[PDB]
Amino acid sequence: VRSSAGAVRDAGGAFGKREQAEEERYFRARAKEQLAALKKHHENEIS
Amino acid sequence: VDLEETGRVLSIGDGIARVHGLRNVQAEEMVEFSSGLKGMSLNLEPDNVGVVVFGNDKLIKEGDIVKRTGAIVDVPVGEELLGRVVDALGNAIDGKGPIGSKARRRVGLKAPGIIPRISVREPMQTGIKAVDSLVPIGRGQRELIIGDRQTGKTSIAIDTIINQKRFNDGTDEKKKLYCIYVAIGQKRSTVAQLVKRLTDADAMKYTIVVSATASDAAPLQYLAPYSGCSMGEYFRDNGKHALIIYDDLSKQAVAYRQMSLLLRRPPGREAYPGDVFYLHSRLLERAAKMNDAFGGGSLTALPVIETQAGDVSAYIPTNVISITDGQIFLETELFYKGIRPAINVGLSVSRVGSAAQTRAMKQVAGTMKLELAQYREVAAFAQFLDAATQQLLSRGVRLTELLKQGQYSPMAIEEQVAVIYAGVRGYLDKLEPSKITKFENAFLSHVISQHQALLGKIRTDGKISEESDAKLKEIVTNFLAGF
Amino acid sequence: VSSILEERILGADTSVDLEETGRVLSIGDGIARVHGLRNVQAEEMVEFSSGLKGMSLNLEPDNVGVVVFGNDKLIKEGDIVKRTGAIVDVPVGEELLGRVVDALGNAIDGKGPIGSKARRRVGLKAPGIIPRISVREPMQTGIKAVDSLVPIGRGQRELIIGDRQTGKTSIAIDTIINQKRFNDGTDEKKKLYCIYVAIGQKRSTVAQLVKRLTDADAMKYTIVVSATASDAAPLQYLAPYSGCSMGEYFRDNGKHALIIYDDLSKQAVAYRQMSLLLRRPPGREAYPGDVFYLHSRLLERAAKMNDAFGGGSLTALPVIETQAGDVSAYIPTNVISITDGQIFLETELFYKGIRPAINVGLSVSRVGSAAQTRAMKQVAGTMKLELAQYREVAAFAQFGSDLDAATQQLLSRGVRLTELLKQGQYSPMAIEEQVAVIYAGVRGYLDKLEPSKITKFENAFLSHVISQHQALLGKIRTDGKISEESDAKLKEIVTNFLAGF
Amino acid sequence: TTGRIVAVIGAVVDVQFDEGLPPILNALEVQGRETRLVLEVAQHLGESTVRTIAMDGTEGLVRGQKVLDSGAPIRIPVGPETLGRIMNVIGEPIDERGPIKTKQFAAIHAEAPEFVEMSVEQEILVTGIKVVDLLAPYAKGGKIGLFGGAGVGKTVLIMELINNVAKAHGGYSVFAGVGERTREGNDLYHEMIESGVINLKDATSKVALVYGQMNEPPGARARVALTGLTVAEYFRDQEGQDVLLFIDNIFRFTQAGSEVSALLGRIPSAVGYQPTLATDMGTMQERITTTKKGSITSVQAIYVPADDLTDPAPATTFAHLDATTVLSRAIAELGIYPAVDPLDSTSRIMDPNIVGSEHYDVARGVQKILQDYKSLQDIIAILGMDELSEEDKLTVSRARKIQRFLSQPFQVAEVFTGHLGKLVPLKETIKGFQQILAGEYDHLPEQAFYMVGPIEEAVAKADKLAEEH
Repeated sequence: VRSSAGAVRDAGGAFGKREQAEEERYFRARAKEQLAALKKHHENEIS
Repeated sequence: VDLEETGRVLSIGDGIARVHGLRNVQAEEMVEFSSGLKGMSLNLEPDNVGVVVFGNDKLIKEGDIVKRTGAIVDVPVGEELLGRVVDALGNAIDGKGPIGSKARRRVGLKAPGIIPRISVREPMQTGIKAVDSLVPIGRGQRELIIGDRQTGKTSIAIDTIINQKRFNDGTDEKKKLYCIYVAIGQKRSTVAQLVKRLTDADAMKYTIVVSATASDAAPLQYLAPYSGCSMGEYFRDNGKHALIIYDDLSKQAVAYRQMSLLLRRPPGREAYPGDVFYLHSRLLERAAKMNDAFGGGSLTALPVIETQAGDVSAYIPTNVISITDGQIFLETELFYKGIRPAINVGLSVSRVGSAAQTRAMKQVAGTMKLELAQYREVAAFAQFLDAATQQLLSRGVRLTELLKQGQYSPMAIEEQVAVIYAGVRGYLDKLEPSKITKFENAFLSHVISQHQALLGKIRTDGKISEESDAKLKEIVTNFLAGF
Repeated sequence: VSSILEERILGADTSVDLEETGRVLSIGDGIARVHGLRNVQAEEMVEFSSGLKGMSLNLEPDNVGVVVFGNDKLIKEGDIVKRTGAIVDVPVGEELLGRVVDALGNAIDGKGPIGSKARRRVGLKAPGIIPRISVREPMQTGIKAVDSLVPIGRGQRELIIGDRQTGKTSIAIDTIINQKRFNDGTDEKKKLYCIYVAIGQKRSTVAQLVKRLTDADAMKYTIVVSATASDAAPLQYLAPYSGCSMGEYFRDNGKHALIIYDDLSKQAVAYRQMSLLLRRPPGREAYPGDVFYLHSRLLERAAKMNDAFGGGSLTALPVIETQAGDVSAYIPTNVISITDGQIFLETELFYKGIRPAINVGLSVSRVGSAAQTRAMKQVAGTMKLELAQYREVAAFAQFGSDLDAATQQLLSRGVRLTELLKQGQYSPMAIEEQVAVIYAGVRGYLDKLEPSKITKFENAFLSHVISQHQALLGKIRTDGKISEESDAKLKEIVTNFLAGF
Repeated sequence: TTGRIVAVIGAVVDVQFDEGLPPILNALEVQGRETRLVLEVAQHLGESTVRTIAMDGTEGLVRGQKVLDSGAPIRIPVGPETLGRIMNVIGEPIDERGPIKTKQFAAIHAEAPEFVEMSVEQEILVTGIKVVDLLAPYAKGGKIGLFGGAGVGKTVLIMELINNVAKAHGGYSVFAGVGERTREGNDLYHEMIESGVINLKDATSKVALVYGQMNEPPGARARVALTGLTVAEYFRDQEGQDVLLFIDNIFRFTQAGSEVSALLGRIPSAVGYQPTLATDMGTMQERITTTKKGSITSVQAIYVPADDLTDPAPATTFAHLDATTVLSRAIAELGIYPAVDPLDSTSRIMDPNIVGSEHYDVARGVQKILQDYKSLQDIIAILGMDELSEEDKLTVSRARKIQRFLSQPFQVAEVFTGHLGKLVPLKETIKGFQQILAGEYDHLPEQAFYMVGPIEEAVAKADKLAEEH
């Protein structure tokens, strides 16, 4: 009897979905700031 | 004695009769016992015939005389069955008199081949906002309905059967959809209540109800779905659309398992015979959509399975999930957290899906799919916001509250489009999450009262014209401010 | 041609004989029920009239249940079955080396016929308790992880267990290829005559395999039996014993052999089919009650004869496949309690980049210190202790910082050793090169070198040692120990090289 | 000869002969049947009896019906006259277009090529699918399997492989649907007619079809596989061509065997499957290998009951494939279509000697990063992403980018997603994944890589997403 790696997501329990939740915060916020920065960049390049 | 056309029972017991004789009896042919009963010669052994008695065998004794009828099992079909409750054989049990049909039809018949069928194109309006929008159903499509006990499966079926009253009272005939409801393994009380609630909606004038309740001998439960499917194939062949709702199918598998373990056939997995696949496939593959050289009929099938403890990976649930063209996963967790009907989206696919829908509803459902998908990605946050994430959570809550629906109150497709368009266009994101319901309800009446012209325009043209969109937006805003 | 056809016709055996006989009562699913054959020995080879074979496996009181060695399409109720009187036997010798034979020792390679002289049974008994002598010599597999942490002596059963596509056949074939250096050299006390039994594989896989072996010119000392997926159940149930008898010939002829069963979980399935069709009572997972006797009487032929019976040997590396690390299933536990070890392979390790994906935590060898050379023993004792220490606290790895400098050292050593154990495919290394690399690894001559580069170092070091200091490696190899002079010389080479890079 | 039916149990008919018995696998024609009913002998019960599995419904069979022994196993038409013609398990047209006028009949029960005939060459095939071409390259003329449960995308993926490889492939092709929905039957038929691979006017068709869709009795689903396989075997050997052979599913074959095994009087094996599962699958899956006379590229859609890859059916089938692409539902519910699992997928030609150092190391970097991301998820589940390291968030972001980048809009999925089909030449997939792993796109958002073809489309999508921001 043993365990595996990357198994807190397969169970789909409470943690399996809270983990998706946490990751999705982090990367939604990062995507927002990255989109703003890319905008800023192209708008600056108009000059 | 004539052992070619007539045999004698050898050992009746527990429902199965061995019959010595009947040398000229066909397989799955219907023998009549001397006491009014009927059978079905299933096993043809070298010495005796294993027959299954369609009823209780109190009246069968060793020595009775079994005499074949000469014709493979068959059931009455026709327009004359509509609005009747019939037994699994075709014997009315509503006490309304003789059934009176002018045409029989075999039950163990063959599904239409590859050429007759044509792709699924028309919509089969279910009247449930959660199905017409996200998991649509087309005519000629088989759409499982799988969920634990008491999650609102027969509710989906009865909403579908009631909703077809809009079209069945109209002038058109390419929109009329007659319905058949096969009740396997239920109670007589439940079937009687179902018929009463159908009559209260005057939805029995175009429905049949094949009833093989719990008490009826196992063979009748095993044979009810085929009888219903044949009564529906009659309409399908003759260019009239149809529908059929097996409820449930797992009970047919149990009845077959009993009937096959009493014939001494060896068991398989979970004691089911090996064929419980070929039992359901043989049945469901009859739900076709014939092309225009074969009439253009159809037979939508809505098999209803019950998983044990939300176990979709059981034997029979996975035997049927791989036979049908989609799913409607009723979850018993969403059924308490508030969502009724408990349809679980994201897991509910419709392998035909979008092509079936109507353009008007497609316009809004396309956007609703994405909005709800994003919401469900970040709907896991009772645990704990950003501007966009907060907006997404709010919009998801609004749309979810819109999906909820009453019971036995199907709503026309134009009204569904109105409400969904209101929700997905941002004209709700300020209302209290728990207010939506009342708003929704009230909103209907208003648009039902004054703007029947706009709903009629959407319904007739089938799409939200730009003028239609403008008028709809004006109504939504003038009401929201008037809310 | 024609002129050759003349003697092809002449070179026949036209004679007839008075032979016993019984007639088939039934047939179907590959199981004839012959009636008659009153004097047929259990487990005997009968021949049907059409031309097939059969092994009269189930002597019932009234009929004998024979199992056909092929499609029974050619057999009919009524055919004649004539007994031969000879238990199943197969050819043996050194004529087979380089050939490909099927379960019954019939060349399926084209390439002419087998010119074997002496045959041998397949149901012999294993050598007793006195003939054997303790396992002492090592079998260099050429794989760092196998050859240092989980050693394999000659005369030892070493299960190679693991899930699907983790590299079990690759380990076996690296082992086969490594023996080339010995089998080209001089001494006859280090020549291993590998055998490879292919069960249940498809002929394309065995063809690719023999292609690999031929490329490395490793066929001149290998036999390749093959009962592939299409060959009826009896030929898969019976191939391992054909291989084991071909190897027993060497073992009792004072030679050293090595037999690789691949898989042994596709022989038990074939035996289950045979039994269930013969109607023998089933058991757990439907296997009969003999699915332990089956394997045990096979893997107990792998012995190491003493010096009075010749001094031969027969290793055995049964490859087993476990369904998602379910080591508790029936066959995995049946074959784990027969053998002297296990080389566990895992996919979490295979995709982390640790290839070969050996899981040193679960892999053990019950000979242990013995079955290693004194040099490899000196290196591997410290390596094994260091790796165990690293494993017991690797859980912290994702943090690393915020922790004591002692555990930081442990992680910085374990990571380096793990990276050193990584190996290529079909690139086995002589023991001296393994000792050199793992010496440079366990003595701290990499702790200051970033892990990502270790592999580079390894290769470079070998190129800088083989082409430069072959004398030192020969000194280590001829006497398998590190004399203080050799130790210091290794230290100097490691230090100066690392400085020069 | 001529025997009589003595018993009819389910879909198994026992026939008693007074003349010489017919050998096993022969075909028997039951007389007096409006539709040709063909039984196959499968046993000799002793006492001049045989037991036979019926290829059509046994309704109406009467104990004592006379049965004619054909003489040879089920024989079906073959040749270039079966191109664009749908066929039954017994090779009789079901497209209502008249008999199949051929010159050669072939018997479905043949033997596998011997070891001396095997071809040991292998070279990559370009399917124009990112994940498949990268992590599991398909050998040309090598058996290929598409595992995965229900509703993950097996049929859509085979539709894509037909759309891409079929037309762009010179030699003929065959599609042998075994026990799958009859709707998909005419969906494929009409799609192929539209593509023009099947023409109902000229003899320019390229694809033969065989159909044992799941409304047929179990006896006729265990053999339609052999019918399609026979047609393709003829196109390989006699026509000296190269062939594509699509099968879907090839698990309904073992299931259809399991359905009738019990009635044949056999103890049931592990999970209710017939005792003879492995060898019945071996005698079929070893008539599909490429040989020295011709080449067959076989793509088989293998069901997996309840997404359990340990089940005996897929567990056995794993040994009969070169490339196995294991579609996963865990990845299909993230919207990453095709649902392929980048870690379960495997191929035999993923060795640097056959794809080169660049491709091999790009693939292994992708796998390493995905596995490391899986390892981190366990921690992110407790910590939350903020408390992570600073070098890790990089790896999680890269893994998410790669995971989204492996999706792709298929040409047949234009009706599901509303997107436009994309193809990606192998070199471009390698370029894109090299760049992502190296960090050259570490500034772009993740949703820039969702459902895009070559990486340049990723940068264009990043722009168009940042504009509307």
